[PDB]
Amino acid sequence: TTDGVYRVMTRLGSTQVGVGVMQEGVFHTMWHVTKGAALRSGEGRLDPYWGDVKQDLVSYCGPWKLDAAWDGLSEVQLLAVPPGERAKNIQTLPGIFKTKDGDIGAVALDYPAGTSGSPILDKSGRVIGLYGNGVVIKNGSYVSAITQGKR
Amino acid sequence: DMYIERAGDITWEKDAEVTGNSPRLDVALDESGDFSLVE
Repeated sequence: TTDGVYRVMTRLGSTQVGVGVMQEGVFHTMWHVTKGAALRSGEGRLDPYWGDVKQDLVSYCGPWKLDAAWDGLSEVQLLAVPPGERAKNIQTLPGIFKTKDGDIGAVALDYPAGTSGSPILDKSGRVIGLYGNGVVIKNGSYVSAITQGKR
Repeated sequence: DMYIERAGDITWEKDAEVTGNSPRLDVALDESGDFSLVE
């Protein structure tokens, strides 16, 4: 229940498949992390509530809550939670995915795949999007969209 | 078989590690949520 950033693990041996954000009692991650499976949280069960494969996003126990957006000018911080590593903030200035439907911030940071769903933050600490859906530009130079949903 | 574990607060960290380029790229997004470069 409590606000924060969370590892998404699967069970022999336990593996970290992703990361998500708990906020206002809703758990937010990317679709390709969970494929909409139910998540266990202590004794409780979080059930998928909204999902969209095209946005690659899913929310549990309620509608998507994160609504902040990149201002197009300022540095941001990826709150990376890599498997086996404590959460760490990586500051960067986003580049830009230019699409027919407008510009989307993008971060040229390459962390292990179990870090998908890690929140990207603005200077007030508001989650402006999730990390881990993107493109490669030339030889594994991965660039992640700052993927944000609609509240 | 999927479960979650708390990893931290959602906080900006003053004076964090700073890295990464800021490329500007033309991209298309298909129905499967796949980004691809366009020219």
